Amino acid sequence: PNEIKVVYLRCTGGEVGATSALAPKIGPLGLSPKKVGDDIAKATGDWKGLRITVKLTIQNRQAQIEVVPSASALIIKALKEITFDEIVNIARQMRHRSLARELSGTIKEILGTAQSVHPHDIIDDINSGAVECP
Amino acid sequence: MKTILSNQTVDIPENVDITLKGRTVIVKGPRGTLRRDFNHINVELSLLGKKKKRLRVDKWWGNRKELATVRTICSHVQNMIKGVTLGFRYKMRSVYAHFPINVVIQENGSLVEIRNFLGEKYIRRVRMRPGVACSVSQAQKDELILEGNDIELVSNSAALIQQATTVKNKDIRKFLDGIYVSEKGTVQQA
Amino acid sequence: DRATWKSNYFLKIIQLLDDYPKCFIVGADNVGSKQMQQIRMSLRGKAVVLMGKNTMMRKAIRGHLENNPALEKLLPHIRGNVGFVFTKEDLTEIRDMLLANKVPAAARAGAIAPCEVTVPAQNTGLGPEKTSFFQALGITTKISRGTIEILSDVQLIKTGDKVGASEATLLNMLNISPFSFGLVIQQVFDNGSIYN
Amino acid sequence: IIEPSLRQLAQKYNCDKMICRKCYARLHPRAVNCRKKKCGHTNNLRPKKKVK
RNA sequence: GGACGGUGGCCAUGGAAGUCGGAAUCCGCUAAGGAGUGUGUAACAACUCACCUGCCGAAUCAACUAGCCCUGAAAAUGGAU
Ligand SMILES: [Mg+2]
Ligand SMILES: [Mg+2]
Ligand SMILES: [Zn+2]
Repeated sequence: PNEIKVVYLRCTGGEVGATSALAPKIGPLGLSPKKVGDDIAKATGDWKGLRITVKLTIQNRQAQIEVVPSASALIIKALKEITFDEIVNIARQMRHRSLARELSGTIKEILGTAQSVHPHDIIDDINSGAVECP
Repeated sequence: MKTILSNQTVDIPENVDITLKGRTVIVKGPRGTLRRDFNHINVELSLLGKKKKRLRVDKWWGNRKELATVRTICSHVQNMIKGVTLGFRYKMRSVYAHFPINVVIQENGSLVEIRNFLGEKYIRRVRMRPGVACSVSQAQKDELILEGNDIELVSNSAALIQQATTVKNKDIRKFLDGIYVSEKGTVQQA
Repeated sequence: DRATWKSNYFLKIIQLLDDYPKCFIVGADNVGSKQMQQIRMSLRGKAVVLMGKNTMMRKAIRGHLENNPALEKLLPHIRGNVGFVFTKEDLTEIRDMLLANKVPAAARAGAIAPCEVTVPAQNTGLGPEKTSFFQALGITTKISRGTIEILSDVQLIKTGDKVGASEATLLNMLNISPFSFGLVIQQVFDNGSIYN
Repeated sequence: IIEPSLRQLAQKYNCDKMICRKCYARLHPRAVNCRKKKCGHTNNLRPKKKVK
């Protein structure tokens, strides 16, 4: 595995942080990124989203790329700054979309009340877009 | 409330026989004979058949406290059957942090000497109950084997050994040294 | 709630057994919820799997047996942690895939291991700060290139014995393949037929 | 040094127990009421505190 | 035995990932699972619970209530149904 691997996740986002962040505390696990690694990771991780932004990174032995899983609350807080049905319909297209599913409506039922932080009348009597995604 | 009748039946194996002399049960099996009287309990003991040897304990017009005694008598008789057929063997382990506990088994397993419990110069002489033999196990490095026919005698001897090695004036949650009953089982495993 | 749950369950069982004519009764060993999700995803494409209360199963297949005969001969055989997989495919195609998709279960503490495994003499590949478990178990390990090396073959586990916590955590950190088990077919039922 | 299984055996008799809040009696770990009259067989029990 | 996926759910952040705290209680797999009753890990992790299932095959559980008894209930010369 190239003698070192970067499977570990992060829970930092929004402000750059750097020294205030725990990235120097992760540092001794791999010794590769250090400050010149977490700064350049945060450079691409400034947005998508502007929140805690739990995300995974992949190491190329010199630089890191970052992929942010499509967390429901993360993406809805990124969207926020009403129904807004279409944006939550389209936000689930690029996710992992497993959710122990049996139909496409399960994911939108999940996110409709994940937005509850009332978005429950739709959950009660929804009759739209049951097979929209497939 | 007085219950009219509370009875319980214990089956007797073929290799062991039981004789009643009033409320005195004499259980003779391959390993020996265990005799115990229950004259302190007002129950009726009966042997049922010449075929399978059921022993029935009956209590008539008993309240709750003396209904509690029927299964006690039955369990005691089952323990007697178990003792005369397979016997009782208690395995104890001596645990120590720094000072090893040296155990010497004196004549015929009837006396146990504990030498270096917690490094003190006192010698603990514990005498086993009659019919109970103590030995040093050859399978484990720190293990005592107490074998006998009477479960109460064997377990009382084990309790004497356990209570002899008691840490005093110290935190017992930290000074865990002593001899403790590791397991209870039978001999011959049959 | 409970009564409606049981009634809906009865309706589901009767409609499923009417819909699907071929079903294999399959025992569930010490299997996890992750394995349940994996089997559900890997099997929901072509067939369905059912794993609930055995009393529910017997009552559903006994009380409402009048709709089709040649079913009561399952009754003296549905015992233990077992369920029904309903399929329209055939026995070999179900059996080979279900015997192939066995997740390599680890060595959970407190679990019996009828199978036997033995650690070989090879480098661990981890840092030399985990010698405590090896020394507690009684394993001779020495430093070599900054990694822990097993210099001698030792007996790890026998058949039919309890697994200690130290052994379980050793097999957890060793990243090797321990004894594993999963959902195993007990027998079959194809329109009133019992085979292996 | 004590190996973990022997430590567990010792702790079964020394540490894994209940204490009555009224009379400090040492009770079996599954106790619900104290066995002693002087506290009135009270059900005010707590775990024996650990060395941790 | 399982006690999950999103989710190491959001705002709290220096780790709080189910449990140092503020809100809300989603969905699906279903046999069930609280985006958590507790232990605890610096934190991970590892346990436990409520929830279901397996073995077990006949009744069981909970909260109150009030009779006698017990605890509550310690004084001086030796003593008073
Ligand atoms: Mg002191
Ligand atoms: Mg009084
Ligand atoms: Zn008490």
